Parts: sequence; structure tokens; C-alpha cells
Amino acid sequence: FVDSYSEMLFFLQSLFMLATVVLYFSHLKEYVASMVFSLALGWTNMLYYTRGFQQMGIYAVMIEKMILRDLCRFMFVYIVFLFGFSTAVVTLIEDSYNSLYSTCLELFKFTIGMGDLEFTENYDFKAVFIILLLAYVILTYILLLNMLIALMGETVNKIAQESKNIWKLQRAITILD
Amino acid sequence: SYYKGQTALHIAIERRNMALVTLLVENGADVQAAAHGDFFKKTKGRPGFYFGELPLSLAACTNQLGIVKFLLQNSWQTADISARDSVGNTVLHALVEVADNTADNTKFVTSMYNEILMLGAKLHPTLKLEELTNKKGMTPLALAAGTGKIGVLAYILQREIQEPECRHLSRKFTEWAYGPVHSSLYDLSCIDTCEKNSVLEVIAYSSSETPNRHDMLLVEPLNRLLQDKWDRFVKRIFYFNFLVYCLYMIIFTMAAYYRPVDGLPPFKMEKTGDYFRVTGEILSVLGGVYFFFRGIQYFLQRRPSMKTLFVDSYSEMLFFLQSLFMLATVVLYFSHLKEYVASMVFSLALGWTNMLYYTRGFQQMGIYAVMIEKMILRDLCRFMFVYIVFLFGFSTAVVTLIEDSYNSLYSTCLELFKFTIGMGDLEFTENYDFKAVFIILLLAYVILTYILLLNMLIALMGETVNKIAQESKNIWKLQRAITILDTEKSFLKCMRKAFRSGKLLQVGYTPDGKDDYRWCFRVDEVNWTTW
Amino acid sequence: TALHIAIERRNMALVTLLVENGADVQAAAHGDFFKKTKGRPGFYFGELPLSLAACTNQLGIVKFLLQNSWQTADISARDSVGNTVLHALVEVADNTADNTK
Ligand SMILES: CC(C)CCC[C@@H](C)[C@H]1CC[C@H]2[C@@H]3CC=C4C[C@@H](O)CC[C@]4(C)[C@H]3CC[C@]12C
Ligand SMILES: CC(C)CCC[C@@H](C)[C@H]1CC[C@H]2[C@@H]3CC=C4C[C@@H](O)CC[C@]4(C)[C@H]3CC[C@]12C
Ligand SMILES: CC(C)c1nc2cc(O)ccc2c(=O)n1-c1ccc(C#N)cc1
Ligand SMILES: CC(C)c1nc2cc(O)ccc2c(=O)n1-c1ccc(C#N)cc1
Repeated sequence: FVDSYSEMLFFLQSLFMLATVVLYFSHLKEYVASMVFSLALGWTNMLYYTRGFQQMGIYAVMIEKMILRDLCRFMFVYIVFLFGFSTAVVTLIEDSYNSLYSTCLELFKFTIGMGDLEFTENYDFKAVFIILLLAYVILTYILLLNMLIALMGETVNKIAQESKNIWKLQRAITILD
Repeated sequence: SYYKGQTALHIAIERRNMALVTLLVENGADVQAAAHGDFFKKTKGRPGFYFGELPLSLAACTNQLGIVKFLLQNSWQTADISARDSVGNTVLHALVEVADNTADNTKFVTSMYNEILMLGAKLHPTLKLEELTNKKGMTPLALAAGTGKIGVLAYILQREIQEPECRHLSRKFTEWAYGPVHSSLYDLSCIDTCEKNSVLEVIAYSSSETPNRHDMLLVEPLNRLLQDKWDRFVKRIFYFNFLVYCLYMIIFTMAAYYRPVDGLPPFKMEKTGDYFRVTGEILSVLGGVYFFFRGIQYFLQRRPSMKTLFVDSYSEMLFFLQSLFMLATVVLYFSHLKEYVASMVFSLALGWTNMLYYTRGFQQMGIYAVMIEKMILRDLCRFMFVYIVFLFGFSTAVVTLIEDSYNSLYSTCLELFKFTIGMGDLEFTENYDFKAVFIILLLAYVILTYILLLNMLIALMGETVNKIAQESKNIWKLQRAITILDTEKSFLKCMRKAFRSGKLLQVGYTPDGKDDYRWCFRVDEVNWTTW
Repeated sequence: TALHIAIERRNMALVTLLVENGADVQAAAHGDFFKKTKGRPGFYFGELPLSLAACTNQLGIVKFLLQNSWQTADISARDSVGNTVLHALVEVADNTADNTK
């Protein structure tokens, strides 16, 4: 899982394809779902071949380092904030966004530049509604997302000089295989 | 007052003349006479110099080793090595206050600190100067850690004297030796357990103005002593507390999500789902009572000085505020009022945000949390001041232009705020004259706040991360040390025996002849160099 | 064995006495303190007196132990784990700036 995770991904795509065949010959419509998962995973598996080119290989190593160092911590804090504020907002709403799934998706849109800020009006206490949404926006959009860009820049600075040696290790494993 | 109590012996020593002081000391001039002048005291609001309010300390603080030796082992008049001034500072206490951690001062003070102790051993074998306290009740070891004097604190903790008959004064012994390996013991006395002022307690419970509070925990005996407490018993209790808090917050979320929507609480009991919902509400109230009492208990036990409550230990205030919201919710609920929903949703949001307290206990998450706190304190406040100025000014101008609906200050402020999150309309209204004025105002606001100020905040964040990254591992370790001390006092609280660090071991002989037993902590080191 | 103590003190004359006396040089001290034992404090040297001089920079003793006439140490002796003197020299190194030389 820390090394040679590409073998796992190719094997998992093969498993999806076999499940697709099994569902197809059983008169079931879910074979489409298994097959689209297989298609997406197979197109993503093309990134294995960035080794064999120096610049692309170093770029791929940097991507892997960033994923392992920053994204996990960011996701923990982000999910805490999103879930807490979504539960509060949905408890305020009265009789449609009176669902936890619907309200979670509305708050997620603020992250991609699509937040409504007036998506519903089925509540009492309008002052409570806007104070909750403004506090969520300041904490996650203005603060946390801009902080992730600053933390990525520090990672690039420290690992840039050494990344040419990790790429050569990965290509050496390809040569022996 | 300015120079009251000054004696002739003060002048001679200050001029650093060996023959001049020899004359006056021989003449029988009092050496125990104290010059209690404010010029010689601390007097932070005025210029001056502090030396210990005694001629004997004056030579020690001025690197007059020959005079110090003359003043004590002579025959005409022997100075009192244990004399205390009005404030109670001994010569050893005055030596700590002279040091200022600079590169040259430390080598002077510690070298002089050693010889005055050894001289006291040859002269007063039964007298222990290190345990004498001033009027405040601070030993020299306790005052050195309290005032941030890291250079002298390191010397005291691991003082190892090779000379026989002075080995009993040492604090860092040696068990045996090997090829590259040597085993050393540590005194560990009055460090973790003490009557009034433990070394660990003094460092942790500071008012944040101590210059090197993060760095004083990196000395050799202290760093491994705290790591031993964590790996032995504290870590398991911390994980238990995290699990119970997670369960409390899930039950609270479920009970609020299924609240009835009829009118005029309280609500009647029917079906079977109401009995499950009422059970969840009882647990939510009991949780808020527990956090209410733990909040006043903390204040009474520590008595924060209203500055170490907002800069340090702001999590206690947040847990207490959540408990207050829950109690207000109950009060409103039993008064047939609908605002209990508002108080309860504020309580729910604050309780879910309070989960970030437990990022301490994991190294990477803890460093991340410390960095988040630093950026909030350094960048966001200034950004908010400038941003609010721009937003309010341009919103008042735009709303004054609008004629007969966005003709409200609240409505126009919200329209301009949407530009910050990528949702600005730029054509949201048309009820005006002078369309050219409307566009010029909106375009100037967009360029100043979106293209310039917001992108500048990202650049300023990157500079903060670059400067604070190296030290952040040490702020996290200070935060976890406070957790370790709090758990020890609260959980066990009856025996304080299962958590004892080290063990009783034999290290030497009392100069009188008795056996001295000290709770020692074993530390292992390897040296391939200096065979 | 007694030969372990003399060499550990880095005394060229002291080890010369015991090596001359006919004390076994091939006797191995299979103690856990002398093994790796990552979970406990200790030191590893190769489970043989001949390796002990090598790992302690005792060149003169090593030359004495091999090209003498009374008792020549086994340069190919293997301990319980199988580590030769050359094997033990690798595990002593820790890549630090002074150890490598
Ligand atoms: C949704 C489906 C159909 C397609 C998605 C493709 C995804 C899963 C592929 C693209 C890149 C991949 C990641 C790339 C790198 C890492 C870091 C590694 O140390 C663990 C595996 C992990 C975390 C991979 C997991 C799966 C991954 C996210
Ligand atoms: C709107 C309600 C219901 C939920 C919001 C939770 C908020 C208030 C919590 C989340 C993070 C918290 C902040 C985290 C850090 C700091 C810096 C500190 O030195 C002062 C307190 C302060 C400024 C906290 C104040 C309150 C805070 C913003
Ligand atoms: C993260 C990178 C972009 C990556 N992503 C993949 C995704 C998959 O789904 C399957 C395989 C891979 C994969 O191999 N790499 C990768 C890793 C190292 C090197 C080097 N040097 C080249 C490529
Ligand atoms: C800012 C961070 C994320 C934070 N935010 C909180 C929010 C609250 O509402 C309550 C408590 C906290 C809280 O304790 N921290 C915090 C501080 C230091 C360390 C360390 N080391 C760990 C966590």
C-alpha cells in the first residue's frame, strides 16, 4: 500500500471487469455501473507510464508526495467542519431541503465557487440562518482553502532537490521486472 | 531611598580593586549591611542595576572570584553565605537574576555558581543552600525555570561533579560504562513531585511572556520524562476520552435531528420513538452539566489572570460556552418558547467544532493545528480590518445611488459580499440613474478586493508558514505537556502511586556517612567518538 | 568468558596475558545483552572475542590474536546466528561521519 500500489489498482480494475461480465450474463442492469467504474479506473491507470520520462516522472512523484502529506489532514478538518455545520443548518430547517444529504450538498457547493447563500427560506429565525452560513464560509473558504495552497508551497520547496532520486528508484524496479 | 543604606564596602568592590577591598574587609566594616536602595532593586520602570542587596553578592555578580574567596575563607570576618536580604534573595538567588542567557554571560554565571557551592560544602557540610527560599517561596532552581533562564537551568539539572566529597552535590550520576555505551542516572528530585513549585508545573503554567518556555522542555532529563509518562499510562486515558466525546456528540446530533415540529413545547410522550428521543435528550443535558462544573473547577484550581485565558487555554472557555448554550436551551424549552431551537443549534455547531481539541495526541495533526492557530492570529485580523473598510464604504456608496428591491443597506452588503466567493452578479439591480456611475463603482471594488487583496493573503500566508515551520514541533510538545499534567491530577487523584516515574536506587554516600536514596531516571547514550 | 572483560577495557598488556595463558578465543558469549534485542538496551559486537577487538578499533590486539604462535584465533569462525567477523563489522557501522573511516 505504500509501495507498489499500482499493482493493486490494475488488479482492482480487472476485478471490476469480471464482475461486469458476471452481472451481464445474469440479466441484470447493474453491469453498466460496474463497467463505468472499470472505465474510469482504466483511464486513470494510464498515469503508470509517466515513469520513463524524466520530467513527467518527477511531476508524478511530487503529486504522490503532496497527496500523502497535505490532503489527508485537510480532509479531516474539512469533514469535521462540513458535517457539524450541515447538522446545525438541517436541524434549523422546517418542512425541499429537510434532508441531511440535500443540505450537505448545498454546503459543499461553496467550496467550488457555486454557493447560493439563499438556497432555502423554510425556517424561522432568519438571523440564525445567515450567521451560521457566514461563519462556515469564513472558516473553510477564506481560511482553510487558502491555507492549503500555502502548505503545498512549503512541501515543494523541501522535496524538489531530492525528487530526481525517487524517480530513478521507480524506474530501476521497472528495469528489473 | 535612591541610595539609602549604602556602605563604604560597596564602593570599593564596585571599582574592582583587590587591595582596596582587602583594607576595608580587614578594618571590620560590616559585610552583612544591606543597601536597600531602589536603584539597586529591580525597578523595571526606572534605569538601574540589581546585584543582590549585599556586598558578598556584589563580588559574585561582578566576576570577583578572588574577592569572593577572600570574603569567606579568611579569619578576620567571614561573610554570611546564607544571608537573605529584605526580598529574601540569597546569593544563589541573585546569581540567577543576573544571568540573561546571552552567549557570554552563561559561561560566567555557571562557572561561578559551581565554586560557591563547593566552598559551602567544605565550610558547611550539613547546610543545603539550594533548598532555601525567598519571601515568594522560590528556590533558585524554581526561579530559574520561572523566569526563562534556560542556560542556568540546563546546568543545574545535569550537574555532574567529578571531585570526591562533592559528588553528593551532583544530580547526574553514572551507573556503569561500556565500549560506546554509558548509563547515566538523574536526580529527578522536586521535578515532577514537590510541595509547592515543581519544575514541570512552573514551566507549563506560565503567563506566556516567558522568553523560552517552548525551549526549556528540550533539556535532557525533562524531554524523556514526559515521553515516559505518555507511553506508560496517559496515552490510553486520552484515547478513552476521545471515544466518549465522539459518542456524546452523535447522540446529541440524533436527538436534535428528530425534534417534533408541533407547537408550544414541552411535547407529549407517544409511540416508542419518543422514549428513545427523550433518552437522548437526558444524556445531552447531563453532558452539559459535566462541562459546566469542569469549567468552574478549572478556574478555581488555577485562577487565570485574564490574559492567560484568551491567549492560552481558550479551549476551556469554548467548552464552558457550549455548556452555557445547553443550559439556556433547557431554560427556554421549559418556558414554552421557540427560541430553544436557536440556542440548541448554536450549541450543536460549537460542540462539533470543539472536536478539534483532540488533534493534540497526534504529531502531524497537532503541528497542523498549531499552524492554523498561528495564521489565524497573524493574518486574518489585518485582512478583516482592511476588507471591512472597503466593503462598508463601497456598499454605502452603492446603496445611496440606488433609487426605489435592493434599497436597503443589508441587501446591498450581501450582494457585494458574493463577489468574494465567486458569485457576484455585477448586474443585480437596474433601479438607478447614472448607469456609468454604477459600473465604475463596482469595477473599482472588484479590482481592489478580489484581484488584489485576496491574492495578497495567499502570498502572506506562505511567508508565515516558512518562518514558523521549524519551531512548530516544539509548541505542540508544550501543548501535550499541559495535557499530561492535567490528566495526572484529575484521574488518579487518590494515591498518586501507580504513575510514579523512576525508582529508588543507590547512587552514593551522604558526606555525614548516611545512605542517600533518590528517585532516579535511567537514560542511555551512545558515543562512538571520544573513546 | 574472562577474555571478554580484558579486551573490553582496551588494555593491550592485559589481553596479552590471557591469550598467552591458553584461554579459549573461540568461546562465544551467547547473551541477549550482546545480541541485537531491539526491545532492550544493549550492545552488539559479534559474539566472539576476536570480533570484539575489531569492533573496538583494537588493531594491535587483532594482529596479536592472529599472527602469534601460542593461539591463533579462527578468522572464519561463525557464531550461533552465523555472523562472521566481516558480518559483525557491517552491523557495527551506522553511516555516521566518523564511523565510516
Ligand atoms: C472513482 C473511480 C472510478 C476512479 C478513481 C481513480 C482513483 C481512485 C485513483 C487515482 C489516483 C489514485 C491514488 C494515487 C496515489 C495514492 C497514494 C498511495 O500511497 C495510496 C493509493 C493512492 C491513494 C491512489 C488511490 C486511488 C486513486 C485515487
Ligand atoms: C457559530 C458557532 C455556532 C460555531 C463557530 C465556532 C467558532 C467560534 C470557533 C472555531 C475555531 C475557534 C477559534 C480558534 C482559535 C482562536 C484563536 C484564539 O487565540 C482565540 C480564540 C479563537 C479566535 C477561536 C474562537 C472561536 C472559533 C472561531
Ligand atoms: C501519483 C502518480 C501520478 C501515479 N498515479 C497512479 C494512479 C493509478 O491509478 C495507477 C498508477 C499510478 C502511478 O503509478 N502513479 C505514479 C507513481 C510514481 C511514478 C514515478 N516515478 C509514476 C507514476
Ligand atoms: C486552532 C486549533 C485547530 C484548535 N481549535 C479549537 C477549536 C475549538 O472550538 C476548541 C478547541 C480548539 C483547539 O484546541 N485547537 C487546538 C489548538 C492547539 C492544538 C495543539 N497542539 C490542538 C488544537
